[PDB]
Amino acid sequence: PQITLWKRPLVTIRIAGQLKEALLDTGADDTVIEEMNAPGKWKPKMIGGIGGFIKVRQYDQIIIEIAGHKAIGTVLVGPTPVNIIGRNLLTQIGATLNF
Amino acid sequence: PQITLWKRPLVTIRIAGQLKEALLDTGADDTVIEEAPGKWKPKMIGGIGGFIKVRQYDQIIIEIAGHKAIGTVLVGPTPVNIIGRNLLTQIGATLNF
Ligand SMILES: CC(C)CN(C[C@@H](O)[C@H](Cc1ccccc1)NC(=O)O[C@H]1CO[C@H]2OCC[C@H]21)S(=O)(=O)c1ccc(N)cc1
Repeated sequence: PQITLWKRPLVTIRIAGQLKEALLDTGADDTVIEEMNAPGKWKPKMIGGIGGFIKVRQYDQIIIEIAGHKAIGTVLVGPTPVNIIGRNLLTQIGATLNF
Repeated sequence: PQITLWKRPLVTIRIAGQLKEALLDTGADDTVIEEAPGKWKPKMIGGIGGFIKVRQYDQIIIEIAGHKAIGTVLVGPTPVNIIGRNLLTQIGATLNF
């Protein structure tokens, strides 16, 4: 798809069988999701955003379908204003900015 | 141009002759930069880690990667300068995959 930016670039993702809405976020290095049902082991991590730092659970090697395209990578689970798909997974699905 | 996302999508911007680097950010509703005169309205914007207080300037002419845009620029303690959707739309930016 070609996604214009008059509205928030929100898409449906599928992550461990669950459907969620997430924001395609070119300003995000990392992918941050509010909650997820992955059975794997995880590691505690901290990340900073515009407002300060948060604690997240780092899951590696998570399978996620982003608007039909498969990605397999790191997902951070913690408090975000909205689920964000960052560059670590945008690169995988072949996303570029074009103007 | 086409900008891949292997690295942070940073471009040069220019305000009133003043050069800065800024992130082309589809996740940001509005453009926010760290640096002053003119009329401005108080605003708060939030993301990971909470909210920051910013000054809202309207109808600012900015040049983004060589393309002129006119619109809202927020000014405040953002850790990175951010070109948001309000101005990305004006330079005809899309996300493609
Ligand atoms: C979280 C989004 C819904 C909104 N953010 C835009 C976002 O692209 C920021 C933009 C950003 C970029 C760098 C530093 C702070 C904010 N990225 C971000 O928080 O990414 C985090 C996840 O990956 C990490 O990589 C960078 C920070 C971490 S935001 O910066 O808070 C923001 C919110 C409102 C406006 N108007 C402008 C910006």
